[PDB]
Amino acid sequence: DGVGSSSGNWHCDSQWLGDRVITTSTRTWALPTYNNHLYKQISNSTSGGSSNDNAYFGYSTPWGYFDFNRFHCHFSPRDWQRLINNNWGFRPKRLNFKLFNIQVKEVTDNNGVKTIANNLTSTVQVFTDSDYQLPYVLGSAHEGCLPPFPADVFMIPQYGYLTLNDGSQAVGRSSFYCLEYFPSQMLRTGNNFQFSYE
Amino acid sequence: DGVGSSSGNWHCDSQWLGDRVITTSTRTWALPTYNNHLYKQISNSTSGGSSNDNAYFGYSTPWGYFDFNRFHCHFSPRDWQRLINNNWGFRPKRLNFKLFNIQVKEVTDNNGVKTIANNLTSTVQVFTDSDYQLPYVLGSAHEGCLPPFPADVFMIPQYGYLTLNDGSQAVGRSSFYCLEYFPSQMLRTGNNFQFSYEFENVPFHSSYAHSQSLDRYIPGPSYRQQRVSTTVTQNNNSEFAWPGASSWALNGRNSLMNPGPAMASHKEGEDRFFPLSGSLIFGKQGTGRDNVDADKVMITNEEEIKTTNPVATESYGQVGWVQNQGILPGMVWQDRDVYLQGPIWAKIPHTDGNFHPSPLMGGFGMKHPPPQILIKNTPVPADPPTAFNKDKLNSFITQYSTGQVSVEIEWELQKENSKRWNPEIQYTSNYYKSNNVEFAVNTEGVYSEPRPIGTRYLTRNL
Amino acid sequence: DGVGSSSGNWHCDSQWLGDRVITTSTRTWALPTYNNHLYKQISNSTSGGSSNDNAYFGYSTPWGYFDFNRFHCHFSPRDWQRLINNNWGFRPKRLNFKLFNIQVKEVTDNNGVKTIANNLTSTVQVFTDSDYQLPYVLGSAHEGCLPPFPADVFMIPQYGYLTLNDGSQAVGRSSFYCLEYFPSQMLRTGNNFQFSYEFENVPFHSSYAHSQSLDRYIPGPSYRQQRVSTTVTQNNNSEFAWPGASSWALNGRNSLMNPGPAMASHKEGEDRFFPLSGSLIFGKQGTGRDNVDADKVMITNEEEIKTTNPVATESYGQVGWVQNQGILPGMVWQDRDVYLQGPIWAKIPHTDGNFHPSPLMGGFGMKHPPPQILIKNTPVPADPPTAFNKDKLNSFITQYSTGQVSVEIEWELQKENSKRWNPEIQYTSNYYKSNNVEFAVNTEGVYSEPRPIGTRYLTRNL
Amino acid sequence: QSLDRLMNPLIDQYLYYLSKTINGSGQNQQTLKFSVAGPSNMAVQGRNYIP
Amino acid sequence: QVQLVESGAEVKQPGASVKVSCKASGYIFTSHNIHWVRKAPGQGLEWMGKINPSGGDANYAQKFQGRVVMTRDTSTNTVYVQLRSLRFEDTAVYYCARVHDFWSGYHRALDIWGQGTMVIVSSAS
Amino acid sequence: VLTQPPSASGTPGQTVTISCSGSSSNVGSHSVNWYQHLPGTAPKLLIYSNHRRPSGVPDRFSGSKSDTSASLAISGIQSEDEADYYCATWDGRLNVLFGGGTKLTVL
Repeated sequence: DGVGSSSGNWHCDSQWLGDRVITTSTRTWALPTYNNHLYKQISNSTSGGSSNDNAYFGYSTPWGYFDFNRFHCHFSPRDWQRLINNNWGFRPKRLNFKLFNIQVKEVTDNNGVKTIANNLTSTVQVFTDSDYQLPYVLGSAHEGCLPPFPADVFMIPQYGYLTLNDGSQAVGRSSFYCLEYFPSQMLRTGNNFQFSYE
Repeated sequence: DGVGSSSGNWHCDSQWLGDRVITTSTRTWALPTYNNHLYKQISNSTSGGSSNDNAYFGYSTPWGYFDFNRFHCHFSPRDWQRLINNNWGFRPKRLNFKLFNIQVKEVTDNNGVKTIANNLTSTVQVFTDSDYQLPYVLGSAHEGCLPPFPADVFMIPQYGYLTLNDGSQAVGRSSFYCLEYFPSQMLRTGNNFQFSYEFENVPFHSSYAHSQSLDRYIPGPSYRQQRVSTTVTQNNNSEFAWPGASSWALNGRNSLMNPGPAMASHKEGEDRFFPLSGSLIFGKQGTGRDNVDADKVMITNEEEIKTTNPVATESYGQVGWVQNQGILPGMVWQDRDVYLQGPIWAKIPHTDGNFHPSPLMGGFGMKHPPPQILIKNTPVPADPPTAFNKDKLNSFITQYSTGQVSVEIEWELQKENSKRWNPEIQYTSNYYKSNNVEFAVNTEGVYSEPRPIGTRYLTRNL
Repeated sequence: DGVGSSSGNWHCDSQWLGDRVITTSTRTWALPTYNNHLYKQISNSTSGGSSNDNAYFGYSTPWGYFDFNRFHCHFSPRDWQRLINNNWGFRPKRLNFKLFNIQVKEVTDNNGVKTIANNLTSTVQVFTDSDYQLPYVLGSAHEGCLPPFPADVFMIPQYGYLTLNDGSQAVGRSSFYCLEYFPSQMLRTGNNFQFSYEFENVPFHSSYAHSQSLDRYIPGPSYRQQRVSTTVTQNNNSEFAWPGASSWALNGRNSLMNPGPAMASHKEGEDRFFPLSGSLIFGKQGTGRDNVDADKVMITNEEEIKTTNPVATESYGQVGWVQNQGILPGMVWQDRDVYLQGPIWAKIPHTDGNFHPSPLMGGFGMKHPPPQILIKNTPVPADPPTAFNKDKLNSFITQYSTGQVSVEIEWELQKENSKRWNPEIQYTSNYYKSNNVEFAVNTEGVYSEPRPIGTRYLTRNL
Repeated sequence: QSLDRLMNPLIDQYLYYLSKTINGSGQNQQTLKFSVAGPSNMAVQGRNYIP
Repeated sequence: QVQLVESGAEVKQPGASVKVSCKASGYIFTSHNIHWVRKAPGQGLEWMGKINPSGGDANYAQKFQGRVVMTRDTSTNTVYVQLRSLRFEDTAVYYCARVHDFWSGYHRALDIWGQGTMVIVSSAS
Repeated sequence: VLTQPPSASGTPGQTVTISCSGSSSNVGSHSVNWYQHLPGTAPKLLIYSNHRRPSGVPDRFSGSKSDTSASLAISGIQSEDEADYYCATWDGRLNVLFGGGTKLTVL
């Protein structure tokens, strides 16, 4: 729409209708620029033998990802207390994700003092793998979740993934997934992004 | 549309549909200010080479230009596998090119610092030569391709062109094009630029290696090449690097034969010999510019055509030997093989006549190949002095402009129909372990390609 | 429309349709702040009454004015060849103007470093005089014209005018215009501007030389110029430039007749001799502004018109010699030629009479020529005090503006019918090898026109 | 206004004039020195109309 | 091999500013940050802050937030700290070290240090 | 920087030539103006925009400008008329320039 008019509104609420529930949550996120925009190979060889079972190989891309995978990102401790006491069972049905009010910054340092300044035009890329083509890393219970408390501005974790290896050395049946290779919407300070899933 | 609303979106995908393919690719780009906003003139002297062979004349212009001419730009080493294994040949149909999200930064230089700030109002000029009026540089296999690995951010190459010359001096026929005299589009930070193209119908590229040798008609034309051995004790201890090479000559200037009409690299079973100037020798990643030694350059080989085309280190026969042979009637031959790093098209020069125009380095020769795309920053003049001076302004604001670039080509395929009973050769990775994954980024962060890839794998009856 | 959106599109083109031509050349301009936003009287003080002819009284203004009034703006040296070889006569039809991408830069100071920052909300006044109420200064072939080479940013010349004077003092019949006092359109950083003009009906130019001579109706007027020789030795050993001068007194101030009624510059077979002031003169590239040597300037010889016109160095006839002849029943004559570098039009002054209004320097006469275009910045005052002070604000921010300017002029042609069995005299390049293609930038990047180009080549009957 | 003065006082004409036919007193001193015509000396400038 | 080279020493009297140079030879030089550790006699190591090579923007330290200024240059491949107001108190051997991650995203340490630099600050000529 | 010779010799009752050699970007485009400087006092404007002179300037000065050089003619040199004489021109967008300067010698 434009630079000056907001791209969304702040919804954090929970609305209990009969046998179903709608729990919405909205937080602030700062995403730094990881790996200087450079995909790189990671492995621990700290010794020629390294560690028997702790050896690993993989890459570490610049993309960050969103982990809401934890219960306390969606529930206020009351709404949980309301949930466990009065109910035998529950289950998710649909998820709605809206990402708005992008604000880009430019860190310039002059004469010993570094001063942040809005870079209006610069853009932010985002996409949702809906074919589950990338490695799925949300399943390992990693930190980096949305924060439990709405007033907490949080920072976005880095996405990197692992692959087949023998020792610290890969093998041809490893594969290197470029994330640049997927189509991804670009966003400036005016745009938002939204999608739903069943 | 406007400042805050993104103009166009990142598209990078491959869509495999039936008999036809679509490979879209995107990249990010920065455009400096070349030649300080000045058309200039260049000779060998300004460069300093005094030879007659290397004499040239011509101009070098501010305008930048995009080059996607190389396969590795559109195809990802996955596809170029899936592309070759499964198919008896291909050719392009439609190329679509876009350019969006312009941004303009005005570098400021202080006593010890230079701070970058946006100049929103500043503009960028772009146009495409669809009438093929300008000289066409994309046919020389120049550097400056879109990078192969999408997260890279590539610098746009300058645009300059050679014209006719006698020594370093021109002749009255030598002509000078001023690009500003071409209508172009002006893009502020909100505008985008996109067009489409249609590849004129060409023969499919032939991807296959004849199972059955011709002598089991006649083989095709031949022009010999001095045989150089990667065993450097075998090679004669003499400076035959320049004197030895065959060289087609024009206007009194000897030009090396690079590579020359397609011929086999070496006799079957001898893999360590190669034509001195016959085969393309790609630089490995990390290779310097000059005086490199052997292992820093990959060397292609034409072995798959050793059935039809005669060996480039051998004589075509006897009549006394015959070192060169032109076309006889009833000949057959196959063209040179396109590689993952190699070019895609070149432009058939405009003549009254030519024979079998498909270029030598490989690819699809065309009389209306895809237009060039030239680009520059419309210069913002620095503050003039309060009283007129007839001169042209010599002081400008130092800028560069960055953005995105994306290109979508539609390749068409030809299926493999063979009734052969036993299995084929297929191109594949080597399972055996290594400190790095081939065709992928190392710990340092620099993307490397270990090996060339030919397109000839499946076989056809001759 | 917005800051982010480009307000126009670069057009430079030449389109050749039948009997008509189209020429659009878009160039880049830069406008400073003249006189710190003060209309100021100027006057010529000079000596104590030694030089009386050089007196002038007039006003200087902030407004800069776009002067495209010279040909080489609109035609490219290729087209001028195309245009002159094939077409007996031509003349413009439709003028059109589009002024866009106005940017108002705000040069400032930052504790020792100059800073050219953006001012978005500052404005740019512009307006056309379609009613010709103002003095018309495009008439004297002044400097500040659009650059011949497209890629050179130019700078807008200042505007100022003169009026009646007795000596350096003004007179009660004088007129002080104020340009603010016109309705003017304020273009802020996003807007653009345009207007359209229909050239009043003018006689075709004549590009041709008579294949026949009038001796073989009496030749035209003559007013004799002293005859100068390009070889210095032949010339008289005295300083006779002022004394030699052919002058016409108006109001007791002797003004040198320049260039003078159209006549042949020299007799056939005497190329070196040239009229003192009859011929138009140009500078070469970067030629000094005072007292430069002969080969530093270009001297255009009118010879093409000699047949019908009396020579400019010879007396008219006998009765005693006739030095100056006016008009007699049965005279015919040819116009003064036009040049690639020479003006297009002039304004026929407002009078109860005129004769053959065609302006002397060449080109076309008009009563209502294509209007003037005046563009000044809008003053932005520095922070005024708290305690109201009736004096006007004398302290302003420093600004300047930059942008595009485009002009589209529809030209008409008069086709070649000739039956001449032997081939014409065509303009052409010379083939002989040289260090710089003519009309092309050199190593430095300066663009230089080596030779003036006159439009008379073809031949018609007398 | 007035016919000979219609010009703009602030700008040079690209046209020229012959300013000097001599360097200075002596034998064989003739020379041709061209100069630009502009606001300082206006009576040598090229004009389009005559009384 | 990965190497970091401070320049030679200078002697500058209080109130003078002295920049120091660090040449990063043998690596990409934009992917790794460069930290300036200082040691004044009889005092522990002290961190003057880091510059982000490619970024050009620096993060200074609480104590040195005012006086220290950091600048770099990719072309000459070197980075500069400029200590504008030298004092007797600010007499130290200056080091430039780089963060080195040992080929793992998780770990951060200063693996390569320069040979050294010593600033002798005293008004006495 | 423009070049003009360091010294000018003289004798009472002569004229002295003083010359300043510019370039196509310096004196070529714009005029030269000549200053008297009499060390200890403010520079003084003798010749500006070639031949024309300021109301105070004695008649005895005449400057003249060639294509690339500027010449200063001082009529009636006098003992008191000696001073360091400078060349000045407008080059670049608008910056003023000065020739090295030359000290007359009256004897």
